[PDB]
Amino acid sequence: TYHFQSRRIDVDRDLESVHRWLGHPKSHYWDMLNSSLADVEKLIRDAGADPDPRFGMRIGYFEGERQFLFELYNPLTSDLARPGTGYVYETGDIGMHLLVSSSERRLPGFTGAVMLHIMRTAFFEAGARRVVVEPDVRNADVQRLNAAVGFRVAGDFPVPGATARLSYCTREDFARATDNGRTLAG
Repeated sequence: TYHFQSRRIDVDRDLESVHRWLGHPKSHYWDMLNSSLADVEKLIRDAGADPDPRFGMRIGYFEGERQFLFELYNPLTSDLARPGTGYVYETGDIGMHLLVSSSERRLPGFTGAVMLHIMRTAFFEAGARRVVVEPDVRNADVQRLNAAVGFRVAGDFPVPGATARLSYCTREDFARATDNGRTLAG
């Protein structure tokens, strides 16, 4: 079964992989399908530029191989903080994005194990009191993955080009829904 570890991203040696993953059609909601290496370097460097070290991109591993990327980001420098979205910032909020690798050979329950690892990392390594996400309303896969670990939908908000669905996962809801990060809801 999957058991993951993660480390901080290292642009000098993860760039080729991340750029490749962002080019796979399954990654299309990242909106980087035609990006250059420079574009992806900027993406990674910007994600690492917050003053607080808890934020940044991480790479997940299993059996010595890269499996996914995740970003724990500062809500105050994201679309969430645009005036009028309805987001109510709380100290300890951390935003999250996930990018799976372009490999298509997976054992059962891959994304559930990925999401449990990310959420445990956010709450127990990065100190989050709540994880905040804002996927496109059309990204049904992510909505199901969110619900599986205890996210509750707060509402939808417009961005230029699309509509985002704002969801929250408090540390308490995660603990109850997943038995402390062990299993998926229900």
